[PDB]
Amino acid sequence: MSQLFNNSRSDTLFLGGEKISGDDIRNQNVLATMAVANVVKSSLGPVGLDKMLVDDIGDFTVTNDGATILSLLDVQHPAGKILVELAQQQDREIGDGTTSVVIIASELLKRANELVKNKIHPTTIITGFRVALREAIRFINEVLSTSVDTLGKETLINIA
Amino acid sequence: SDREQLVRAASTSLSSKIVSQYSSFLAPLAVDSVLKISDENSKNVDLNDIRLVKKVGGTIDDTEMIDGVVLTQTAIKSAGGPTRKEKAKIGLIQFQ
Amino acid sequence: HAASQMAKPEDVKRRSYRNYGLDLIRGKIVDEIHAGVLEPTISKVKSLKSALEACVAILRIDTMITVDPE
Amino acid sequence: MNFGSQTPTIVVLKEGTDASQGKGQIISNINACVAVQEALKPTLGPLGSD
Amino acid sequence: PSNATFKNKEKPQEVRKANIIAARSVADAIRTSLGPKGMDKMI
Ligand SMILES: Nc1ncnc2c1ncn2[C@@H]1O[C@H](COP(=O)(O)OP(=O)(O)O)[C@@H](O)[C@H]1O
Ligand SMILES: [Mg+2]
Ligand SMILES: [Mg+2]
Repeated sequence: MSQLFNNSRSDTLFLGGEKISGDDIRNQNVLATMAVANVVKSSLGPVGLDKMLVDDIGDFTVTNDGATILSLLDVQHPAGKILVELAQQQDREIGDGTTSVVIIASELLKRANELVKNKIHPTTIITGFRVALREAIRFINEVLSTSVDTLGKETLINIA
Repeated sequence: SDREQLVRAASTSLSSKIVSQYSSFLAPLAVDSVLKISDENSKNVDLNDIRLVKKVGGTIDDTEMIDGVVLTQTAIKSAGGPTRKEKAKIGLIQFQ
Repeated sequence: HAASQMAKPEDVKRRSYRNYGLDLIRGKIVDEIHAGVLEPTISKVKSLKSALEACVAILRIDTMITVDPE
Repeated sequence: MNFGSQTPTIVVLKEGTDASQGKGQIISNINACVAVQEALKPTLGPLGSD
Repeated sequence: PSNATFKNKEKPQEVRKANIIAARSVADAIRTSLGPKGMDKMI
């Protein structure tokens, strides 16, 4: 979505790459998130379908997991590396929901960027998510269900 | 030795950055970790006596206080050695 | 789901709704208990927290600075 | 029977003709209009910029 | 008046102006990182 690249500035001289500010950064960060979120969006659920990635030596890898497909996608952008390492943190800890946690984070950065354009501060936005998540975990405790009156290993079978 | 002004004074600096919603129990953690451990009165108060262990994985809420020292290193386990030992005396081997 | 949350505590049928939802094979609303769709509670716990910290890390960024390699 | 060693396949469209299927192009077209929209966003109003 | 000291040098005040603008350029880069409403900077 970003066009017309930022001009090289003579008043601010920093060694290396040029500095860029404003709303273009959060637009570029969300645009970098959609580059990886659209990849994993199709391979979600039973009806979801996956893709192939070649290793430039004839070999390839048909991958369903979010941690594996992002591990081979070496993201040069800094914001994408956070989600790449998150899936490597997700699959090692729990081993489930690797595709959903990236999809949840992508949708959050979408609407969070829309809220910043609506002129509320990110600190109030982060406070809104934390108080909401604290009530969400409290609601997850309410909707629990203890396994009872089940014949044999049926609860372990159907959950697998 | 006042847990009222020292705790809320530390939360003012934590609020100007990340990690501030969980500062309600990290603010008093900072108070006791310096006044009651490093030095009590003046002139000497050191930060090298504080240790922070970096680790990937987990959540922000998992950070908690440990009453004793923690070792960043891990066991060899190569040989089949113990990895826990209740009521064990720790000896520092400074040779090979 | 809304018709279930709003409901009286004393309403069996409505409460049950709180329990079911989307089906991807047949394309209709059926019970998850009879269908067998189930997950652990630990899978959702600490998943939104990781997504929350992932959102916080990028959302708080204002400017981007890049240093070229030597 | 054949005229030569091999016979490379024909591309249906002309070489260099860009084409794409699916919902990606219409999102790119909408994002292209939003990119032009952002230039005129702060201009609107009696307190806008040239 | 005509007897005033011209001082022969305008290069020093020009170099000081170039340093102040260069110092204010990076100072204005991190102005929005102050307070609870500050923003992070990933480098
Ligand atoms: N048979 C099924 N019926 C309904 N929903 C399902 C079924 N199988 C999987 N799902 C849903 O698909 C989502 C993702 O599942 P899966 O792809 O196995 O995990 P991951 O997101 O880690 O790849 C889950 O949140 C789950 O609710
Ligand atoms: Mg799965
Ligand atoms: Mg401070």
